Amino acid sequence: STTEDLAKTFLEKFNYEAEELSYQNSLASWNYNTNITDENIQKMNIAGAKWSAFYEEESQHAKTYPLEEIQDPIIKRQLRALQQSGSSVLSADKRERLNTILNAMSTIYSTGKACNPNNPQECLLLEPGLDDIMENSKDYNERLWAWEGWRSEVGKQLRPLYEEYVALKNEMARANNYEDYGDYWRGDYEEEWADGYNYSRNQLIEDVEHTFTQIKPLYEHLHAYVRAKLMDAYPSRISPTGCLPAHLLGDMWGRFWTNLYPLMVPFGQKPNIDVTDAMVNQSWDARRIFKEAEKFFVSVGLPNMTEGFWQNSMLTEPGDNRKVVCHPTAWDLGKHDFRIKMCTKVTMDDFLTAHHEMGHIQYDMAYAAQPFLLRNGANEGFHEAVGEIMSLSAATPNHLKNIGLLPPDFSEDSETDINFLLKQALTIVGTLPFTYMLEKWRWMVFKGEIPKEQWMQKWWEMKRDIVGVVEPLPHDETYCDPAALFHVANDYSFIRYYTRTIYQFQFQEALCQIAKHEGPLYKCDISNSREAGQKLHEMLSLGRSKPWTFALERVVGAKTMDVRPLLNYFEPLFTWLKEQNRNSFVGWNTDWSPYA
Amino acid sequence: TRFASVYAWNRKRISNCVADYSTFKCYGVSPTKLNDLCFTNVYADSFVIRGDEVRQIAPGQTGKIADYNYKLPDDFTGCVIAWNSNNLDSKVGGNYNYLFRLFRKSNLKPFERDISTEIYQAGSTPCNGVEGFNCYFPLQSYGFQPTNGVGYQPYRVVVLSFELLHAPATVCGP
Amino acid sequence: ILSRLDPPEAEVQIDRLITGRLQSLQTYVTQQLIRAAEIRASANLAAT
Repeated sequence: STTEDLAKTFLEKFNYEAEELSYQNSLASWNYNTNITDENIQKMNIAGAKWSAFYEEESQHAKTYPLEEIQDPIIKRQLRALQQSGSSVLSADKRERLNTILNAMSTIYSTGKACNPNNPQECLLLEPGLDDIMENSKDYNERLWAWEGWRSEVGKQLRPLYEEYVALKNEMARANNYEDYGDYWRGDYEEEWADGYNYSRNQLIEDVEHTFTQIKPLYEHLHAYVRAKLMDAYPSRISPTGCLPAHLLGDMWGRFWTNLYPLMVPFGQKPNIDVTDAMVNQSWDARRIFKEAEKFFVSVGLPNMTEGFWQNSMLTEPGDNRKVVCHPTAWDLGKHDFRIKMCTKVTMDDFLTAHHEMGHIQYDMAYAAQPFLLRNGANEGFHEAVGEIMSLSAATPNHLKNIGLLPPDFSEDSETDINFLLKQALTIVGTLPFTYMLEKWRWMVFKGEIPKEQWMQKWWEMKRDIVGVVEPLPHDETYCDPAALFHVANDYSFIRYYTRTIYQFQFQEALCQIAKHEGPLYKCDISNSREAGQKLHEMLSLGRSKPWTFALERVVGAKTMDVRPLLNYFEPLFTWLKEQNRNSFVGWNTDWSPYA
Repeated sequence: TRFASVYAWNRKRISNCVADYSTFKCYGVSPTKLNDLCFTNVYADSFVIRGDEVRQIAPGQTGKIADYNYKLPDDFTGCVIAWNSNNLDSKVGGNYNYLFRLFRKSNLKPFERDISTEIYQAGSTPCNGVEGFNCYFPLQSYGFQPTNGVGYQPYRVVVLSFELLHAPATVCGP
Repeated sequence: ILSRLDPPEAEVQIDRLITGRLQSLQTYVTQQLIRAAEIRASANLAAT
């Protein structure tokens, strides 16, 4: 009758059919990773063909609900999500164009590559050696020509049938399957309600600016000291306002100073309390990491891998005819017994992910174990950084010293103080900016404001200026490489990390000293705090009537992200920082430059 | 292996013959003695069923089962053997053979039979042989993959009473 | 009673029993007592 009653008989059968059928799909995938066939491709052959069909015809066959007379959140959102359709949104010819788009390089995007013509001798696999260079790479012309190389070859290997998919869907994207590129998303963060319930639009962004615009000196001398190291290894020229390429240290990443870590190990003379050496002093291992590290990290009682699963599980990367990787894989079924399986290498980070990957599931259940389609989350920026964020949140140094790792060496004596203390500071800080502007482009990219027409001159000049920031040769718009992003292909946005990280600092803060722990203000606590558990059930997370404020937070924590106990942590930073990073200057004056 | 259903509750009349004939749980009438209780003549409510709903096998229930197939009366009292049947009825091919009804048309009391098996519409559709647009069938199948946990997995479901009956019993000593 | 149903409601059953016999046997003796008053007045008149 109502949306609940019609969708409820629908879901008593539809949990069954969708859950069960994608479930057969998952079991078939597992039977595949047992043994490889085409039968195994859509079954993993019949089931993936059946399942892609199944969802699109589920659209086609239950696409029958309106929206207009709704004054309530769950009904509204549920019904918009229901009316969201597959294989059936718009008219005939353009959607046939669309389906061939989607499936056709949904295949060819994996199938596409090529070779090199330079020296007529060979063109074969390239992975391992450059990955060893990734792990130990500090070299000069390597940096330059490697970025040039790889972000020059990706182009026309993406462009043919992603030309069809992303590019042709991209002119329609200039009419993007919605309206387009500006305000029709500049009109959505104000949630569909009025006067008392729904969100604001500017507080988080303004405090982000207030944070970064003077966090910049942390860039200054943190990157100054790892600049002394990076330019005693890296290219050729020292002044304050320079210019570097990045990409192949052997391959992409080269991200953090915590990534440049291995020259700069945690504890020098005495062995670090470091899981390998210190937990082999504490008699702990790898097959033992699975079992004996249920014990050794999660002595609190990791969920059992199910018994027959333990028997059948050839757990590591098989290396036999089976070509699988236990890069974290999860299984979950439900069906009135609460069952969860996961591939997890339980470290102490993994402690935190055991705890709040059950917690990340708790989020998921909050949008995946409520009544079937009343299973709705908090916000859009809340889906996988939910695992990453409150892993980093659940970091609890002296709680796990009650478990036994960190000694109280948080001291101040110049050189090794610099190393130890600013290295934990190094991690806790990190950096914002081009992620910032790209995500801003996405939000400001849903109604239509982007110029198109006067192609060669406008696009050339626009292109030069917009790229601007150095790469040895441009990786860029007019010579169209750039739109290869995995975060657009599989949709893993990064502002997710941001909003949950705000949540992180506050709620973490009251998580590891205030439920009444031993020590400082960083240190947050929940020790013997069933009471914390209920006040998590209690004062942030229920909805948007009185909000995200109301059913976990205003006891577990509060709203914004801050650095205040981290400022007791980080005042040495800002002072040392000011004092010597004069060899790095604000913006660019183009006259002085290390890397130029 | 197969059982007469909740509607087919069978007179396996397990009584009236000379008495020459697995974790325990306890709710009801005085358990801790054997001979005096009254087992008189038995129509058997017994089938392999889900195990999750043992809390709904209890006084005063509300849910899918209680609303549309069966609820248990508020005077359900008994101490029985709550024990699983995993190794027996945790299949591997996928088992839909066990049939559970989805909706019930009349508020009924326990202990009788209803076999309405006409092509049963649950909605406004005059279902003229074409399913869809709110078309249904009376009985619905289960589905049992190689891994069904204790919820849908059947216990050997002794979640019963030693119900109080009418006639002379058949259990005694010397 | 004591074999099957305990005295949470056998204590109220003995309570209602003792109070119902309070009225009914206090009234056994009470109408028998007003009867004794009548019969005693009758005996006094008879002796006179």
